[PDB]
Amino acid sequence: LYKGIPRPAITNLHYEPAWRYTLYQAGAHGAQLSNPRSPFTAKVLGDELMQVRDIKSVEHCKAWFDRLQYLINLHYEAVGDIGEFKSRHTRHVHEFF
Amino acid sequence: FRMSGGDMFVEYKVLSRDHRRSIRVEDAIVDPTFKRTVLPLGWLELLRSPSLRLPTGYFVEETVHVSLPNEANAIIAGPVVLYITGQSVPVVLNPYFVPEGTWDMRTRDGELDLRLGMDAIEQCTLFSELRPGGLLYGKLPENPNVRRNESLRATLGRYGMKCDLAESPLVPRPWTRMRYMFIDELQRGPKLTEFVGHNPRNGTPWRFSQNTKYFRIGIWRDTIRRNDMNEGLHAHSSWQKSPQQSVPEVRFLAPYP
Amino acid sequence: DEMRQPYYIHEKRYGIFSNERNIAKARRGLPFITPLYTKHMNLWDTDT
Amino acid sequence: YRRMFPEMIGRTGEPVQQYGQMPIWAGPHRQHANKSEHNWMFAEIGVNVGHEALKKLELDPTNEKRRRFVIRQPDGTLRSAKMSEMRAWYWKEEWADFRF
Amino acid sequence: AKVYGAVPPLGAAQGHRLLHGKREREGSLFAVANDVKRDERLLRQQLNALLEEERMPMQARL
Amino acid sequence: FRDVEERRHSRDVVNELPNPWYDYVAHALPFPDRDAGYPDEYGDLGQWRAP
Amino acid sequence: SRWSSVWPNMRYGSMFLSYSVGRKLPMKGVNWVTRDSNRLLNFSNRYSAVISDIDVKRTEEELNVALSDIRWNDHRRIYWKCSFCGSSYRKNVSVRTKYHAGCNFCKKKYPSEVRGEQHGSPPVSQAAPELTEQLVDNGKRDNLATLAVTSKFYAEWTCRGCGGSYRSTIRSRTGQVEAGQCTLHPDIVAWSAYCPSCSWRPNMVPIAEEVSRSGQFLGLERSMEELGPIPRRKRLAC
Ligand SMILES: [Zn+2]
Ligand SMILES: [Zn+2]
Repeated sequence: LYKGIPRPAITNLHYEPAWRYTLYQAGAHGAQLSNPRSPFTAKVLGDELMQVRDIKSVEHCKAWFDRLQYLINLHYEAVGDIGEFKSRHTRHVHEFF
Repeated sequence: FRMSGGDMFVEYKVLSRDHRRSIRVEDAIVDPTFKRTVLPLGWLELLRSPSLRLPTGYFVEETVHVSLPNEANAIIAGPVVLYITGQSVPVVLNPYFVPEGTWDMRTRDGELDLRLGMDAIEQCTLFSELRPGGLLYGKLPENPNVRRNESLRATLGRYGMKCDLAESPLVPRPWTRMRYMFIDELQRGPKLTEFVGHNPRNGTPWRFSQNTKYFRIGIWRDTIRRNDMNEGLHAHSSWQKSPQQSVPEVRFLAPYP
Repeated sequence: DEMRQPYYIHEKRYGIFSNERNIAKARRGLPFITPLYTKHMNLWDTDT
Repeated sequence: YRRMFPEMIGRTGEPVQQYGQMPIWAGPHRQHANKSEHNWMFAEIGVNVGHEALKKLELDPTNEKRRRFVIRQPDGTLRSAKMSEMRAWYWKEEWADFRF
Repeated sequence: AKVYGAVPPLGAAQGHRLLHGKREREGSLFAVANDVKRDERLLRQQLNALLEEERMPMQARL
Repeated sequence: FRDVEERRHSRDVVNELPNPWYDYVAHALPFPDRDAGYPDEYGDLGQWRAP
Repeated sequence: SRWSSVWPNMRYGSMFLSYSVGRKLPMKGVNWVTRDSNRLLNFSNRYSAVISDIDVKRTEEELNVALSDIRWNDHRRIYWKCSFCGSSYRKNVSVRTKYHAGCNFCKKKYPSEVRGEQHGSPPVSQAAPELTEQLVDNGKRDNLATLAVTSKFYAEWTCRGCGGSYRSTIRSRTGQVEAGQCTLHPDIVAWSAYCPSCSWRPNMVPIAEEVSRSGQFLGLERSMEELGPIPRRKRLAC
């Protein structure tokens, strides 16, 4: 049992919670703003900067909808002739949707 | 479900989504003047069971004005399952949780004055009680579409009801709609199930008919010398010597033949 | 890379960034390179 | 099913956000440069990233070691990857559930 | 309207956090960050607990 | 040059927005943080075993 | 030589190549005749435009193909002259009928390919009417003035300085681009004013001016005078 080497002190770390540290925080390393939707980031950036931040996704969506109502207003009456040999197809609107 | 004083009383069981926690309610008014069912706020913490799929107990937790029962005076909490005594299907509410101050229903001693709204009526057999002639029809909020005092046959008479059920000889009587009922075990037995293809699910039940290239020589030899046994692939055909042909749903365990 | 013991093991045995030394060696890769030890750490003869 | 399991249809996603640009000291002389013909996607790789086993943890917006993507739009801006674009960088996944 | 299992009716004087809604304390980025991390790992811990109860063998349960 | 640039850089609002690529180093260590799908002591593939 | 054997590049627009013996052979076995049912000229109720886009002189010269011999679905590649922008090209009738394929220039006719008519931008005849006269005159200048002022159409213009003809873009000429598209070079308007060969001299004037004033030139100048309440984040510097 007690032959052969002394018991390594680091063993203590198992039985005593006092010695479990982490000297630093998760993102103190400079990554703090990674989570875009965390409360910490909402506190750091403030709201108007978050608006500025997501404006691009807003205009993505608006782009989808704008295309959709253009196609709807174009093909709404399903049968007409809108172009040279091209005529209205409800199927266009369908597939975009 | 029972009647008194002109209205319904139903027993139900409120439950969390994982059905870990539960509360019985004995007599609840079925009232279709409530767009959404109302519970006491205190139950919100009683019914909260934080499972794996919902790390917080509920999927939806917000604040609503909820001034309909009696600026955020209440809380919308979802989804809480609800089992009513009559019905086989669970009904899933997202109820208003109301504190004491907003509305206090203590109304009689030990009695909590709970009621069920159209949130839960839309999802039950209870809904058929909402149509003309039913027991909730009196309690619908007044509309152009709903006439208060009309006799039932008067109303249905306007919708085009003329006589009683199947009274005119031109309409078949309801019970001849289903005459025979097919149960394999009670009659004629099970089907003989074959397949041509990869599996039972991937192929057709049909064999190939007599007109196949490879079956013609064989079937010939089989027509001419009927009594001796003949080689061929002509065995696999739907057609063969024996009076019993191979076609789908042959009942082979039937006594006759 | 899914069938092969990963590279970093050789670090865990000989220390991190240990190979950058070896890569600048005079005679390298003709034929031989400083031996690269990758063996799943539960098989190590030394420790286990 | 829809009433009882609301969380089985995803209504939420990591928003596409524009990154701040690094300052160019050379000024207008180089400002033409990062503005070009195409979009430029950049996905990160390394020892901590690109492993299918860990995939969701790596796309998880809560994790700070989360794999990093970026996109230069042809006008020169930079934005985070749309979720589709993020998923493009993993071996293709087949989802089919036969149960209903 | 008789209620079983619901213990004293209307519970006892408990408002929800959002409804009562005391004025939100402004923590320095320190306070906020630490709140986010401790409650994140609080949720992590809970998820662990549940998974362990799910995976418990029947003999252990008995 | 540096000064004019810092000026017109701080003047625009689309900046002051964290850039994941410019700002930090996610992981500096040569070994991974958790075990991903590498062959086991028996030689079995990542797909064949759960850690 | 060796390198002759290399397959050409096939960009995104173009479908099947037919460069290999395997790819050629099954179509080599198709022999067309023109009946009354196949003849293009019978179908002018529909395809009238397509009929008036054909080069009747050039096709019978080079291809030895009569106009009465051309099927509505014809696979042969014949010469066309665009009745909109007036440019010549060679394609098959089949491809103009089955989908719309036609002069490559009128592909970029609208301001964006993705959304064809979605522009809310005024025509050239309105926004910048002084451009319509600089167009090289093929007689189609009334059709080209009809285009969007944001249009990506590649048009040819007669340079003011040397009176020769060069080729630039309508939107590059106006400078205006649609919201959500890519910004052009801030100077693009001044730079496309002339030939690529005639452009240098005039645009080197303000630079010589600015080195005359201060004896020193830095491109910085514009951005500087752009400088003479912005929300900003809390920082962790402290
Ligand atoms: Zn054209
Ligand atoms: Zn010129």
